[PDB]
Amino acid sequence: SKVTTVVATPGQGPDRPQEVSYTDTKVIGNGSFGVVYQAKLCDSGELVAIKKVLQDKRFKNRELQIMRKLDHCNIVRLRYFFYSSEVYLNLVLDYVPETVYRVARHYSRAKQTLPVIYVKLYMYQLFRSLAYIHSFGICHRDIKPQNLLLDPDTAVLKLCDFGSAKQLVRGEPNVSYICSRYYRAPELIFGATDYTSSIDVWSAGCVLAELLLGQPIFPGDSGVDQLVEIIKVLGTPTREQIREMNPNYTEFKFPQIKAHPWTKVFRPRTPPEAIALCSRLLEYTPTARLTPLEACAHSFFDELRDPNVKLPNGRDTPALFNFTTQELSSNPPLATILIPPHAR
Amino acid sequence: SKVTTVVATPGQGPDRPQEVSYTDTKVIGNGSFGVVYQAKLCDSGELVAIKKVLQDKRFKNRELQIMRKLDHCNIVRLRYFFYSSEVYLNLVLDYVPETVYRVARHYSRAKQTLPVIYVKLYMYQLFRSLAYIHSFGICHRDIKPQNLLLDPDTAVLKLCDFGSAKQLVRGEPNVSYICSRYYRAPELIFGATDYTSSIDVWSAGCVLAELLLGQPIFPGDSGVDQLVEIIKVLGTPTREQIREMNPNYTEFKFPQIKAHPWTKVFRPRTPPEAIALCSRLLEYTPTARLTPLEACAHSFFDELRDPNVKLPNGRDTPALFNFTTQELSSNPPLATILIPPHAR
Ligand SMILES: Cn1cc(C2=C(c3cccc(NC[C@H](O)CO)c3)C(=O)NC2=O)c2cc(F)ccc21
Ligand SMILES: Cn1cc(C2=C(c3cccc(NC[C@H](O)CO)c3)C(=O)NC2=O)c2cc(F)ccc21
Repeated sequence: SKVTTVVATPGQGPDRPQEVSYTDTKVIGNGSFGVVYQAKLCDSGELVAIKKVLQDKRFKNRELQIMRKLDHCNIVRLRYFFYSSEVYLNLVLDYVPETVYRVARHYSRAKQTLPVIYVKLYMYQLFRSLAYIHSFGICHRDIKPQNLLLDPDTAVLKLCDFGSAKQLVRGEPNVSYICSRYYRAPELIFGATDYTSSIDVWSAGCVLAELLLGQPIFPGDSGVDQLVEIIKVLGTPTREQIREMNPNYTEFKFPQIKAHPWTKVFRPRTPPEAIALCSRLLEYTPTARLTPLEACAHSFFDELRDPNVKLPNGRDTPALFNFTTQELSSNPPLATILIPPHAR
Repeated sequence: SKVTTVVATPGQGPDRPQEVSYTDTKVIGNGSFGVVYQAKLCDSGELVAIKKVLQDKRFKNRELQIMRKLDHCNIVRLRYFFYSSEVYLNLVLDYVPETVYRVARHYSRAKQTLPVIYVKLYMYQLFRSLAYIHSFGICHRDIKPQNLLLDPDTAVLKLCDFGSAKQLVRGEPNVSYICSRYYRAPELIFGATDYTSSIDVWSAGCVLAELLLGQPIFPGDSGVDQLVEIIKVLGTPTREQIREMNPNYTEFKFPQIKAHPWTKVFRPRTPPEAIALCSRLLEYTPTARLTPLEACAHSFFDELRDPNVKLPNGRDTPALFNFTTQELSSNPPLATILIPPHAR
């Protein structure tokens, strides 16, 4: 096995490069996110992911700029970055072996559903990572099961792939063509260019619904099919809601469809608190969607705040309450529900 | 087995309903297109598809309206329609057992590529179906391998699913959110609302490319990823090309990427005329795209006009030259290439 040694800049510290040696280098992925390698750090034995992309001549790397800012337990951390041979930017990242996508698929093909305790744990930790990035005004713009990494032993979840992520500035236009099939907020389907970070929340509501249902709640390979499914559940959007999504669309015909009672969407066993949470995430009107911090404080996650909760393997839960002031900034009073007595 | 008798209106003739008896009714599909049944006509023994959808109170059914107009050998024909019980519209359709989607998939996972004779036959016949519908000004808006039905013995291809099809009128706005992942013209990805029938042609170019490559040419679950793949091949769009796709998008950053020579996109054995055809289908500028009729007259399909061509199973080719005046209207002089000497 090759040992590769690079001079690399720590992700968030002061700009002081270090000689970093790594080995066991194999490709684990190859997509629009570029080539991703897994490797092992010679010093610590810790496994890392290395994401390598070609670095444009003219611009700054947006993903790097965003990742240098972030340090949170539910987001894959940028450990180091370095340049290599045309120039390549390499990001040395936390390695997390599983994904919500693969796990939901194991359960689905075994004709079982993910135990609700995992739904609570994973979704809670997704919402934390969202409260955190949204507090910088960063929108991920591609929340989907594949971007939710999991450790099966600790039940830690980390959000990954910040290749779409962008600081959203009010009044500054954003491309509508972000977000992946199944997970796109209706305003994106309509072509909104003035959407907010609440698209990440819609996407998370779709993930939650998917974990509860055992399949995507709004399937469709085209926006038209996706909208049909959304309307089957939410009912037809009002004139107001449509104009908000896209002002140029008020003229189009829209079948008058009645709302499907949210309880009937899901299986009979489904906790009513899970259903209530979905309904407050999957709202046509962006401002009517819960914030990630309010999602965390939702009663669906009450069980996680019980001092006696344990993982199915017997272990303690992962870190759920180490909220910072930055994390809490959107609504500091929520810290009362959020940080329970035993964790203070 | 149930024998069901309905009073149904013939698809395109005079409005004179007939008693139609069918049997062997089974569900073959269920999606946004509705429930689709296969069944057998008691009189003739012919297998049919029956597409059943809920009919809105307020409007006419647009699909019905379009299907009643069409009669073409490469389009699934509306034989009859009837109402049943709220009220359900039932379309009685040609039944065709296979799809380009399923066939490309058999070859793909056997690590073989579809023989080029089939690529010619299928693509030619797709383009005929498009020349035909476009001559009514009808745009299908969801050309994808799944909507290309095939008879494996006769190598006849029929376009199906007119659920998103629409007569496109200049100056009248159209929803952008049609077309399926992999097959969307960049103008749709950009949210164009003033696109033309030429999106169907982009989509067909993606199908051709897919059949030659063994996999989609522009994969991606988000428009972002799709555009990355499109740009990797076509080079970055010029300012003018962008402005045409969406006027509001001119200010956005766009990495300068060189065009990848079209010859290097495909495997080495790939016929040069197939590549030439692709590059004329997959153009940023909509009016730069070949018309379906011009696509049919392309040299890639020269082999189909050879008096000696046969199907691999020994049979004659299916009907390829019975062009009508309606079909030829976009460009009547093309009939000189299109209808070869032996076929006149
Ligand atoms: C399991 N796994 C973790 C990956 C990790 C990423 C990573 C980096 C960039 C993109 C993606 N995308 C999601 C990936 O495809 C998993 O579904 C993941 C990271 O930052 N840390 C990891 O452990 C990863 C990447 C892949 F390309 C393929 C599988 C991966
Ligand atoms: C093989 N096949 C032909 C189908 C036929 C359709 C039909 C009608 C409506 C939608 C679609 N969609 C494509 C289908 O899903 C096959 O990929 C196909 C038609 O008009 N004639 C047919 O023989 C069909 C429908 C299904 F739902 C599933 C499989 C089908």
